[PDB]
Amino acid sequence: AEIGGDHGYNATNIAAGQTSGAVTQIGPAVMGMVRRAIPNLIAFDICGVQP
Amino acid sequence: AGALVEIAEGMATSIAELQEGFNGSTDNPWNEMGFRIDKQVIEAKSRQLKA
Amino acid sequence: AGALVEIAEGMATSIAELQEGFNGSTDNPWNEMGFRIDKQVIEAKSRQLKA
Repeated sequence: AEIGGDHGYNATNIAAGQTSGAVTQIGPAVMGMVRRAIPNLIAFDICGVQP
Repeated sequence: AGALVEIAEGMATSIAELQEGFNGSTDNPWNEMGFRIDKQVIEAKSRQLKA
Repeated sequence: AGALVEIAEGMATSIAELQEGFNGSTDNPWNEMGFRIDKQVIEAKSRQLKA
């Protein structure tokens, strides 16, 4: 009875490919990377520049 | 008040792969479904006149 | 109430030109920024029914 098993739902177990069953999977795939958006500016039409 | 919130989540794979007697386990039955099928009987009532 | 206002000003040139040990100065470090890059791992929870 070769049980498939699963990760203990621990984050380290998932990230390391650990599995309580027989096989240990390679990696936790890649669903993408999020980056925080740069906040927008207010422009300089409210204050004179005068370089 | 938000003290008692409403949730919904699935089953861990370690508990779902072996369901109702796999790999020697027990006391973990499935959840089953079905249909009842109940009937209603009507009666034809009469209605008449004379001239 | 206007008692405590919010302001923001730049750094004086005499302090900015000599930063991080210039002209014999000390204990005037620059301010530095970095990126963290941390990951989240999710797990596929199962679900099953019987008839």
